[PDB]
Amino acid sequence: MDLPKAYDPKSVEPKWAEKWAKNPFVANPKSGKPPFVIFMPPPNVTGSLHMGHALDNSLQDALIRYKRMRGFEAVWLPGTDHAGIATQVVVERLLLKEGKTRHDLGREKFLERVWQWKEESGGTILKQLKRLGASADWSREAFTMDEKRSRAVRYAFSRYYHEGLAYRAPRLVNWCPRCETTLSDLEVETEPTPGKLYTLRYEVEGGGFIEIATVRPETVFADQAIAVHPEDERYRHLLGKRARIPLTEVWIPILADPAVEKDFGTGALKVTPAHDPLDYEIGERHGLKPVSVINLEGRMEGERVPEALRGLDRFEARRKAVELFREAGHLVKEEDYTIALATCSRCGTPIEYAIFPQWWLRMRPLAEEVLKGLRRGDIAFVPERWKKVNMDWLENVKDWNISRQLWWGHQIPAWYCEDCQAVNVPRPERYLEDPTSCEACGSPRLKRDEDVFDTWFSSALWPLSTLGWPEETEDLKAFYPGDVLVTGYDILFLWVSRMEVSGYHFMGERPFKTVLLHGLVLDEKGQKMSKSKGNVIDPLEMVERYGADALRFALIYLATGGQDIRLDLRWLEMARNFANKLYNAARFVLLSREGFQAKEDTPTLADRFMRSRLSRGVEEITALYEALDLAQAAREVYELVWSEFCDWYLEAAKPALKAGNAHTLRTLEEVLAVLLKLLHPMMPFLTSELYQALTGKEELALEAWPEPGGRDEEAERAFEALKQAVTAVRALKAEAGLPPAQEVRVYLEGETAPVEENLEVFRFLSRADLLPERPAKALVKAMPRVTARMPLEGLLDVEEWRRRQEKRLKELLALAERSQRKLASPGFREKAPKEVVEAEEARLKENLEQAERIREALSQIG
RNA sequence: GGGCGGCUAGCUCAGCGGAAGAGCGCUCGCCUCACACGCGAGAGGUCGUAGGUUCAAGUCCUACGCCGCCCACCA
Ligand SMILES: CC(C)[C@H](N)C(=O)NS(=O)(=O)NC[C@H]1O[C@@H](n2cnc3c(N)ncnc32)[C@H](O)[C@@H]1O
Repeated sequence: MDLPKAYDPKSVEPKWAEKWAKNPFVANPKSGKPPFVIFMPPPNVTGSLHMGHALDNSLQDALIRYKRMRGFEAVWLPGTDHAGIATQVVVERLLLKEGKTRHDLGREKFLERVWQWKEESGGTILKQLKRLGASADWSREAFTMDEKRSRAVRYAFSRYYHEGLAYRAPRLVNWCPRCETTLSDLEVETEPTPGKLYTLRYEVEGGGFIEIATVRPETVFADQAIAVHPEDERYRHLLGKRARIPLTEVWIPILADPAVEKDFGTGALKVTPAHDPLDYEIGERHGLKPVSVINLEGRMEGERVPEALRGLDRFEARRKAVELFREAGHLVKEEDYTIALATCSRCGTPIEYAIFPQWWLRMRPLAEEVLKGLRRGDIAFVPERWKKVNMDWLENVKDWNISRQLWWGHQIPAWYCEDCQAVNVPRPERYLEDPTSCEACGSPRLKRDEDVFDTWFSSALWPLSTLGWPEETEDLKAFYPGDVLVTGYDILFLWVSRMEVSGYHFMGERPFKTVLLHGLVLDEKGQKMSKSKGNVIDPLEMVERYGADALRFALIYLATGGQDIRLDLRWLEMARNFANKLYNAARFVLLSREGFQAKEDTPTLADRFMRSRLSRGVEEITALYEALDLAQAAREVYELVWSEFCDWYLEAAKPALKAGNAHTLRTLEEVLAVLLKLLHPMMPFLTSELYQALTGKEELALEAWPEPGGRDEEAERAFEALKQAVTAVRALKAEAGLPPAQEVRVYLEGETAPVEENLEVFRFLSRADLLPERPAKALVKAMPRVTARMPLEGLLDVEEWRRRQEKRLKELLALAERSQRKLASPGFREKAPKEVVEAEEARLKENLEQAERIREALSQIG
């Protein structure tokens, strides 16, 4: 230890960070010690980490460390996620911001550049976590696209397919013509945008009219019906007729359908299954054959599409499309409108739609496999309000498109016969085998799906792929049901649920026993922190400015009840300042036991007090950790250390130390140990440095959690008496306008036994000598247990003392009033505890007694 | 259209059935021999509104008001 005046994290953290980095806390399946498991949610290989991740891992670490030194086999599986779609976009940008882009350089040369990036980003992420003191079993670091994990998916898919659950068809898919790939619902964002709602109208067979309101005019040529609510009899004479479509000679039918909202536009809508999910739905509800007018490049093409209108852009197609309507006479009324325009969550461009042969996953069945558990009580949720939010999600699931036309992810394991057009999917038993002949036509010619999987598809395979489940390892046997899943609600759907499936379906058991959902950190502005918003702060920018133990402490302190966390640097100071206080407290004890000269070993009230107040602390804090309420523990230990140890105990001990008392110097050292223990999970660095200098131990992390010792009833009540006498006096001086160090005489009445037995402490703390005889005239301070009288010697600020006391009375009678009203209240007398009632009575007893002392003094004073 | 979270001291946030709290800021004193990233003494809240339950309500029930999320096929 190098005990300077102020604590410099930079002289401590880095050396320990490295010591822990180079020598991980490796897990042992045969440790024959109760395990505790946590799967770290793998950070996306896109850039660095931000304060969010920090909150996330900081919480995890604190649990790992606690559990570890609590007696378990702390297993925290680290790892990074390839991000798929994400990383893709990221590397593309780096490229273009150079000159060339994706297509510009093959599917190889590019797939290369992405890995180089996977290294930078994946590497940086690891440092960051190491520097934040992550005691993660880096021996088992995993990576979504490493051999051991790529096997987890490939097998997972195989079992799915050959099980039926994973199929291939042409359901409708949300497609982004930017990235050229299908997305999933959860992957697209519908952000309200100003547009135009056009009402077109056209010829009915025999009769003459039908009117429709569509945001996209171009999608008319691909119509297959006009839908009208079932009960909207305003169309009763149009129901079942026809409709030449504008510019066409195509005659669409007029059908009913519950999905038509009569009150929107005209009571009827156009139906275009090949270009929209609502129409596709209604479409395939009256069996309407799909038909497209625009291709994946987002351009015009099709049978219906009219000459000269086929070709150019999807939008530059509706402009000229409208003019050909009104000027042709079918465009009735156009008008502004705020449309719920769907865009690609990761590139912005508005998604299109298309029927494509893709890989889907019968979610309906799986989802229930999970609900079975939740329903039973298998999984626990911390905020707990998320149980429902989860279940209700699974309640209404929709077959998930697993395919992706991206160049990143896992090349799916499916082979297509260039002859009988059949799919060849390796079986479980030989999942690793690449078919060489079609099991349909027996042909040798085969072609493998060039698609890729959804990053979210592999990620749902984590509580398994980190334990080598592609196979059947010992890790997976020793610790599969994870103990607590830490993550922020932002991915409770695309991860937590997805994983609950893999777990209940591939293992028939909860992937984890408790799901811990913490809020999200967000810029001061109140909005979420994320690479996308461009509102991110590197955790290392903060660590270098306040220190890792600080950053860790802020973040935990603030993570209360799964609530979000608004960025407020003030909280980072809060933390730093506290580290420093903890530090100083330690410096004092270290510098104290310096050249100490033992001269007695006498138990001191102050000692017996802090020991007791400590058990109280250990008990409380443990239970808090036991309830996964770290944020609370954080402020409960702040309390202990600062307000009970530094503010009162250390001070109360200085005289005894000058007096060369060993029992005290001892107690200080012992109490400081336990405290360093308690604080460790949150502030690991400083807490270790200190503990080593204090006891020689080089790995506090491995020490055992403290157990509450005794608890001294009287002692605690005795020392409170003291605290009061001391504060009374220093409150008097304050009011009198007397300087702090000013020598002073005082007289005490009441529970004074404590002050008498521990004179020197009283003196040292109040800076006052005790008067044997009560002074006639004097300034008075009335405290609950004790009362203080200060002689009128010197120049005192009576106006102040007056005001202050004229104000305590204004309050003591007020308190007496409330109590009276209670005690004499209907029902309160007996309908309340035989305790809260007799005590609320002992409040009245003394609120008066004090009000009296003050009243008398207050008036007595000339 | 549904759900949810928030609304407590100037600011940022805890508390969530029995006498209103923290950090910072502010006022007054202090370089008191661990700490000025500090010490001591104070000021500052009818706990978003309207009801209701209960001996007892920021703390529970009920509508509502704003701020923000998530989910949904109003073309
Ligand atoms: C499979 C998933 C783990 C995926 N690779 C992924 O979620 N990758 S990530 O970079 O977004 N990291 C997400 C994890 O970090 C948390 N997180 C991300 N942003 C924040 C934030 N602003 N506040 C609090 N927590 C946040 C998520 O809870 C998740 O654990």
